[PDB]
Amino acid sequence: MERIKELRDLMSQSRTREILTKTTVDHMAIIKKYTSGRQEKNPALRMKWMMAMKYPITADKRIMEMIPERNEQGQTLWSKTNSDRVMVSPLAVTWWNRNGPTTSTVHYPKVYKTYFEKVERLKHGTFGPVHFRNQVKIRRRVDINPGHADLSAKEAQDVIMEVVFPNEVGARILTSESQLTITKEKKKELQDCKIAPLMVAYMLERELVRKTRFLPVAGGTSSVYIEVLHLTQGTCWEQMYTPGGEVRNDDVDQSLIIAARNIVRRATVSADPLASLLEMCHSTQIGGVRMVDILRQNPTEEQAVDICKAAMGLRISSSFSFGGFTFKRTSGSSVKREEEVLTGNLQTLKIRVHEGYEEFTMVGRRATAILRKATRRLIQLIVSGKDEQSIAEAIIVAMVFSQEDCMIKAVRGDLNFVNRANQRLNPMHQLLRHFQKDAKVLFQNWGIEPIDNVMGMIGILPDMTPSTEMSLRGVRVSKMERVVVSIDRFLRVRDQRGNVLLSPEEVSETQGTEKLTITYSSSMMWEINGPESVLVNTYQWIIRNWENVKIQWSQDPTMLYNKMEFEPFQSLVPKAARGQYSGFVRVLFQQMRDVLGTFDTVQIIKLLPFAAAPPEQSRMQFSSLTVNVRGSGMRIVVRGNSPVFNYNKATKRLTVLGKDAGALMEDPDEGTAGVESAVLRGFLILGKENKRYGPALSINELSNLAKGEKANVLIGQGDVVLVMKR
Amino acid sequence: MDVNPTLLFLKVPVQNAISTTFPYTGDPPYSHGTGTGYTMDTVNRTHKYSEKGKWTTNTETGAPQLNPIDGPLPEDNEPSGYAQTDCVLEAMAFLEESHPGIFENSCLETMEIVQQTRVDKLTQGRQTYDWTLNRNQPAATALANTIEVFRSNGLTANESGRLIDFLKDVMDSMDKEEMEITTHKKKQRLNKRSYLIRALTLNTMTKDAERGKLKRRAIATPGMQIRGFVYFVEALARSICEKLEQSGLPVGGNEKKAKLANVVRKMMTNSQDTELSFTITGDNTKWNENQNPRMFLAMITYITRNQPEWFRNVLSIAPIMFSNKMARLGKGYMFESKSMKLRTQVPAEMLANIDLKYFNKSTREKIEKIRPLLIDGTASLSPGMMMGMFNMLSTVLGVSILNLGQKKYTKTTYWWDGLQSSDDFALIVNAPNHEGIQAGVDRFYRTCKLVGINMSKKKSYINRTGTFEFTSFFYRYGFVANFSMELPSFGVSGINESADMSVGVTVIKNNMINNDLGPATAQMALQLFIKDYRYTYRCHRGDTQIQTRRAFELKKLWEQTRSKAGLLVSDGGPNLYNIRNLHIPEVCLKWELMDEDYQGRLCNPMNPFVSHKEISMEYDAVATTHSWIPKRNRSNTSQRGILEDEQMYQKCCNLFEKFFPSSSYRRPVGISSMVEAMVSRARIDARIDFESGRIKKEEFAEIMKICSTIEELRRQK
Amino acid sequence: NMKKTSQLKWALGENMAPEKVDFEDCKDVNDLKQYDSDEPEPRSLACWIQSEFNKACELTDSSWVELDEIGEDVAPIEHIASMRRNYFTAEVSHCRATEYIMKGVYINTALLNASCAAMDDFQLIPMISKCRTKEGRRKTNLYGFIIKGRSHLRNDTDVVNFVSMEFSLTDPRLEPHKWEKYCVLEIGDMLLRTAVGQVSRPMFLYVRTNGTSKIKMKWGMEMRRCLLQSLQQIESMIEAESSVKEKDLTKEFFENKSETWPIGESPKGVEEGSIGKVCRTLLAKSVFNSLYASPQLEGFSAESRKLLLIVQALRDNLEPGTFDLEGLYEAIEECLINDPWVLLNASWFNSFLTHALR
Amino acid sequence: FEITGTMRRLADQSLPPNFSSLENFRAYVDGFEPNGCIEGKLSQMSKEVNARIEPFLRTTPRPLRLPDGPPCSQRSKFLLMDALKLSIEDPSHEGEGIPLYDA
RNA sequence: AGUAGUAACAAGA
RNA sequence: UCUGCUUCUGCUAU
RNA sequence: AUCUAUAAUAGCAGAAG
Ligand SMILES: *O[C@H]1[C@@H](O)[C@H](n2cnc3c(N)ncnc32)O[C@@H]1COP(=O)(O)OP(=O)(O)OP(=O)(O)OC[C@H]1O[C@@H](n2c[n+](C)c3c(=O)[nH]c(N)nc32)[C@H](O)[C@@H]1O
Ligand SMILES: Nc1ccn([C@@H]2O[C@H](COP(=O)(O)CP(=O)(O)OP(=O)(O)O)[C@@H](O)[C@H]2O)c(=O)n1
Ligand SMILES: [Mg+2]
Ligand SMILES: [Mg+2]
Repeated sequence: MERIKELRDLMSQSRTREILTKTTVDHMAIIKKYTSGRQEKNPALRMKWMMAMKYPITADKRIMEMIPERNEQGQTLWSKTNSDRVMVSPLAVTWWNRNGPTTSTVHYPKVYKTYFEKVERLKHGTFGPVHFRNQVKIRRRVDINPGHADLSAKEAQDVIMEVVFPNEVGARILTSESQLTITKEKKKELQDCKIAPLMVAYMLERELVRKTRFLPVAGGTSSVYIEVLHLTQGTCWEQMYTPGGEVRNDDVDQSLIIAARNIVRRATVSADPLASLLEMCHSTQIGGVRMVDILRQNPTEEQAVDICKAAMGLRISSSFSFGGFTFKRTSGSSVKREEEVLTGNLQTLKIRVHEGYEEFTMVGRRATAILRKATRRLIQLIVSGKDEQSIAEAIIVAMVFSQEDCMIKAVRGDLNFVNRANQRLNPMHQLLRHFQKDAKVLFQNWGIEPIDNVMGMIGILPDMTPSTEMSLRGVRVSKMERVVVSIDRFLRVRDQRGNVLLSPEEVSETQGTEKLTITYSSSMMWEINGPESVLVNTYQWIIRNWENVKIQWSQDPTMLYNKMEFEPFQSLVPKAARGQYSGFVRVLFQQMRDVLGTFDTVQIIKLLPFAAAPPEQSRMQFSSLTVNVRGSGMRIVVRGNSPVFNYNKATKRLTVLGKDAGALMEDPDEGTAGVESAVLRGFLILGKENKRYGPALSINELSNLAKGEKANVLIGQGDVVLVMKR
Repeated sequence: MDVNPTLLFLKVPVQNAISTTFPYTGDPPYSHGTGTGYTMDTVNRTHKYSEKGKWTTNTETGAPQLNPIDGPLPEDNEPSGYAQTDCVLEAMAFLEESHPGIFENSCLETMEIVQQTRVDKLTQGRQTYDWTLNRNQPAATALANTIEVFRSNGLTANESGRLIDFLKDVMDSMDKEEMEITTHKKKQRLNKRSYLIRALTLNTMTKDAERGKLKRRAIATPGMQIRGFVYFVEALARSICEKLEQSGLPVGGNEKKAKLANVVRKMMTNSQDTELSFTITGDNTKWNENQNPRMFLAMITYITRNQPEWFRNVLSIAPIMFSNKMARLGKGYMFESKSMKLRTQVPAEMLANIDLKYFNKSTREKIEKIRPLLIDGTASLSPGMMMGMFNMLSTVLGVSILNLGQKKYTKTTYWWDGLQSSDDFALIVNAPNHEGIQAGVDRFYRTCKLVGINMSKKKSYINRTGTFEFTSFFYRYGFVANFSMELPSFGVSGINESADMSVGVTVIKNNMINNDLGPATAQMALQLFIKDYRYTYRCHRGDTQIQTRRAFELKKLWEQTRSKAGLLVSDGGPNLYNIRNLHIPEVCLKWELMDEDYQGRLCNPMNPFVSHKEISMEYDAVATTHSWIPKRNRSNTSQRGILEDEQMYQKCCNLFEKFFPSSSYRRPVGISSMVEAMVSRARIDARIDFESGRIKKEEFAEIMKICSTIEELRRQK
Repeated sequence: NMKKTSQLKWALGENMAPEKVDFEDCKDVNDLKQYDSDEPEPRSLACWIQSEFNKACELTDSSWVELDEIGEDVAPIEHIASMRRNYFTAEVSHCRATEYIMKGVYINTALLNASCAAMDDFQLIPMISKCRTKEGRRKTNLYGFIIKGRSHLRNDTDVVNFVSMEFSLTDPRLEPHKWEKYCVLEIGDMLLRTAVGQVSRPMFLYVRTNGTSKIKMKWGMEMRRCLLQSLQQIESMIEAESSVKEKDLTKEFFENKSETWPIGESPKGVEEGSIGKVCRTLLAKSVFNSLYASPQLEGFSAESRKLLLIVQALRDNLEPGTFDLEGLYEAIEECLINDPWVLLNASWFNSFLTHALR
Repeated sequence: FEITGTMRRLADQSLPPNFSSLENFRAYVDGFEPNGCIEGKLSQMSKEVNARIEPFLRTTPRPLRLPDGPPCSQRSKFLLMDALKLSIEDPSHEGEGIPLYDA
């Protein structure tokens, strides 16, 4: 009523009518941003340049009736300006704050509930000690605002639009049941709201919309730990801290899986993996809560979590998760090998392929299925879902799980298998995400076969239609428990019958990052840390204890090789390599103790962790040794410096992965003659090339020489040198 | 003892103390006079690097245009603009061969972008050349002026609201006999050539507040006829850059550091053990002046193969317009007579018909060298990109040259890869010995020469792989922290008291997170920010003696208040911030400690220092009284005729928001006029209200009658 | 407000801007010419700037900065940070460079406020500073006076002229080339105790016309960021060693002084100072960057960073190679024209090269 | 989206030297396949176009050359090491804080 | 004069 | 007749 | 597990090229 009379008043005139008629709604935003003047620039200088003035503030003329022109000292609080605006001093703000009409109904706590949640989390937080340590912060994407657990950012924005502006949503429809529930609750909670709809929308954006950022993180990546990242994680220190509220069960499950995988991987290297594993789970906390107390009350299905539960005499599920479905192997076995495959979009990538026939019960909430499969082959899939969308979900999950070459070749479009920061993504998760948006091509390229119509069931066709004649190549539709276990010294989980149910070999090798901070209390607070931390701390321990380590490396080397301090390192060495590597390094060290004058402290420190394995004999000469860091094999070069281990001869400070490890003092028996006895197995390097002895041959070409014979070898980073066979 | 800070590098590596070498505590250098000198010098350098090219005269503008494409191969190591089209096409072909399907997928996403983008996107620009006024104007103002002139000339496809329809309007405007400019009411008429020269013009200004440079340089801003095409081309190039592992764009910040570290890490992993590995920290010299628009057209034509023809056309228009672009000379010069003690301004438009006696040696040489190109106060500049106008496309070209470094293309024992961010680049070369490294470096340099890329020899260096610099990111076996670069972000921002508190504390916290700001230095930064804040806003602690106009009210409020720890710093309260609570705002930090009456005054729903919206009943305010609005002085020219246009614009937009509640939360869409949309909304709202039962017979009749009256007024003025 | 006398009109440059006329009224003037746009006239490095820097690194008796209060320390990291900050504040509050910081902040603030509040007046601005003596009581200091000229500053590079009269005991006839811009008067005699005996020493007034802009004044009021620039580096070095030691090393660095860093040069050779001396040196360097900000400094810093990195790659035994080393040297030397701070920094770079190559 | 009229002529003049119309250039680009264009252009280019690496040794770098002329002058906005202050041991007077009183 | 440095300020209307 | 383009980050809501 | 993005309100400020 008011507004229509207002509009008629503006249309009665001439220029406003021409504006209202000759301006579409799309151009209204342009004319709304339309500004006249010299714009503005450097407002900090302006603020310093106007706060010394008398009236730097502009307010509405209504303030005449609220703020007096003068206080009890005759200082002017506002001055009329030659319009509805009025120039005002900050003294007016302070006079309102000390004399203005007060009230018991303020909207600040409700509109800004999330900030008060931060306040409450800090108030009830628990502070532990500060530990100064070599910190390895990795840059990754984390949550700055957690948002609603159910909704995504798009869904949260849709909910906000439907709640605040119901008649302006356009063609959009809320599809999810969580969306509808939250919309109902917010519309119920916001009737008779005296706040403007814009600020209500922004309050709901703070409450519901999830927001992420790339940050350098150590410790937990959950939003309750990211909000206090400045307080808990430093350059050289970790502040033990636990937020005050309630933890999300999802984050607890994730961090438990991470800790269990790290613990099992480190335990496999020990000479008594069972006792080692028990000690670690007894000395581990997850978000402030003891790991054993979590393991006694957490129903998480995972291989390493089940191994941890079995070692402490608990009932396990012997099941895992994949694509939202719970998988339980009923019969069969498998091993895991790395296989390079080419996808439908010409992207080559390695997948962990499981060799061996096996059978699974795949339980979802809206679907269920029996699967039988072999090495990259879907032998049989009997799905029993409720709705055809759930049936399609389960079929897609089973085709991806089968690791069929048809599935790998069905990839079309711009499917990336790397992160935006060029980090490796899980290929199976990427294929699942790709086919869950549209699996038309997968259904076409899967294949069809005629049905014999057994048991009354009916098969489904690539068009998601039921057909009694044909179906997919192995797919059939249908109309529709924690066991006591044992565990031995080597972490093999037998059943009550005596057949192996789990093994450390079934534990996923992916090195992930915890959502809640994992706290380890032992001699080495880094023992169950990530690979970069483990490498840095292993070398830092070696050079920090270099006096006793150096005295022991000569008297009883076997005692030194057997130290626990090298076992977190050995879990990063590839298994098949360990023994060989060890043998190599040990032979080097022995031929180093036999040749007087050849003593290189850097070489011993470099190769000492690799000697921690039972040495297997071999005639191979290694120019490098591999350690698995985040899915990639980093090479430590036997001679000289490298990008994972570089000793600066000038500063004398060893650097491992860019993190300083410390300085090496002056060893009197350092070998300045130039001879090297710990680079090649059975060869003393006597210096640079001598053209007398012929051309340079390869490292792996030296096995047919005889003792008392020099040669020129292209051993190193493009360095030709002169060696001789002992 | 003579103190030498540089001697600190004898023990601390230069990277681990790189922050010392950034003197960002002093003021940056500004320009004082005109930019005509830098503009003329830029044009002359661009024509010098391409002087062996072919000269032609433009049949549409009459401007002399230089074409250095396929010119004579360079004979020295001076910068050359003689890019060979076959080498550029080969680089594109091999980039597509090494990443099958990149251009196809990029063109699909860019087709979606081109079909959905609104003309409002153009308003997201800064100061824009406005051909209607022949002056710099805000982007929204320039766009509105362009739309008004186009409409008065019978061009109204932009009414669709799509950017591509406005581009069609621009295309059709470039074919009219005469353009009508209606000022305030003087009716000017540009002809075809004059309008065309104004439409292909980029205004030139001098870049101010720039670190690391002894001498100033010129920047350019294009008009509205260029910006839509450049936006579509840059969107395509961004889609391409997103799919390339060597691109340092459009990733930035922590994500960029992570990508660079991971990519260099993978590169060092791929290099075999027996190989020699070297890294070139490299800059390219005269990057924008040697990026030819014709090569951008060739690249776009190869990228858009087998695409619809409308898409290829709309993507080809930007390189065409940039190939025929004019650079406005600027403000001109100023002349002084000491004996007569007078000074005068000489515009640039009279720099072709002026006597050369007035100028010094170098300026006279500049004018003599540039005079053949002068038309209507602009200079013809066919070669060059005119300062970062195609950052992402030039990034694609550099990445193609990087991609040419695999062993399948070098066909030798050496190979190379690296990182490319527009002009900056990090090149990792691998080879079995030093001669192979030299050969790979020579081959990369000469291949860059073939495509118009000139490696800066004086700014680039090479060392064993492991340390380098890329886009001011210093990598010593990993990227180091450089706190000095973020130093100008500390301080009072000048928004208001609340926002300045929030920004100061948040900046301190984020610098602890990202830039290795230690805890003790963070506490001292907090203390220094609180000092600067209290000085700026005259809000020193109530129980102090500093004398100011505000101090009496602050003392009264202090003595009035039981719980002093609850008062905000802007109210003369204490500073309760520490490392613990940097992430918590100030009103929430001390909400529990506030006195009830002070709390109900600070957060009063009828706060008079913030704006109130009507529902004369108004919504309750939520913000505190420290969220006031600073007076913005905007008062001496003839451009005062737009103040009334803008006032009436604001009146209309507030009325529309009274009719459309979500118009200020999300951008509204619609081809209907404002009055039509508002009347239809009023009608449907009155209908669903009378139906649901909020209004009666008579009010509904009155609303429908006012609507009919407005509709007969819009049809019958 | 000072009366606009003849001497004040001359010293503040009033009516020194030529009349702005149209080109069509003055095109036929014989000496009408383009504005002088010469290269700055070159100057040689004099030994007074190294003495200025040596004095700016000194420890003083008064405390020159009183930092505000922060919340109470609850977390153990906040207690550790408070201890380290006490060491830092002790080092930084008793540095001469901190007195320069406070002096410049006060002067630039007073000048900006005067320029805003009185555009047409010659305001008298005293150079005031506050400190706390070793015994702990507040002390007010007057350095002299500033008269601001007219300050109708349209742009942010527009110059406001002022006259500065500053007390001194330094004889201007000992290093006259330093005082080219000044007219130094003799205004009094001063009685100073040194050990047991006081002498009558002449007290001079250094008077000069100077100028500034709103940008220079804005960057002068924000000079306390120099403290952060130094302290962040100092703490980073502390933290760099703490990670290797797995313990807080603030006390071991500040109290034991077993760790030293090359910070200077003497006839004996390179001299090494404690972490506090390094902190004061970096603070003085940041402060002198702020006081002597120039395009020459920007160019020199940016261009010499590359030579520093090449020398580092050489010390790292990374086989550094160049392409146009002579071009880099030419670009570095293009910035060395007349600014004493940049010339001192270039001399420092030559000394660093000497010590780092051997 | 049609390129017609003035824009067509501008496109006809925005090409490499050996093309007369945008359509001919588009046809050439569509038919283009790489065949030793870069290797041939490299074989043609002179050997004086190169990036020869100069080793940076301990004896390689020379000292920077500082300019010549009269000695530099003081340019600070205030005295630094020659400053003298007249001080009051405690500003405990009337109207404190105002600078003229203290002065 | 001074600021300043490749062109300006040293008020303008 | 005077702060451009691009990218990231932070803050705010005429 | 993903997540500039199975994404798109706008303005200002800092940095980089
Ligand atoms: O966030 C990660 C993880 O913590 C989380 N997760 C894992 N388990 C749970 C549960 N139980 N509840 C909630 N969240 C859970 O999901 C992410 C998975 O970790 P990630 O390292 O990314 O992948 P992972 O290494 O686990 O492998 P993935 O592809 O997810 O497969 C999981 C599981 O499936 C086994 N598997 C796959 N295939 C194709 C198999 C096969 O053919 N034969 C057999 N026997 N097993 C197969 C994988 O080996 C894993 O066991
Ligand atoms: N503000 C900026 C700075 C840079 N750029 C873009 O970055 C390029 C390199 O700038 P640059 O600054 O590295 C060129 P410089 O090293 O000074 O000199 P040289 O060319 O003789 O080598 C420019 O040519 C623009 O494309 C921009 O668009 N805006
Ligand atoms: Mg570079
Ligand atoms: Mg550069």
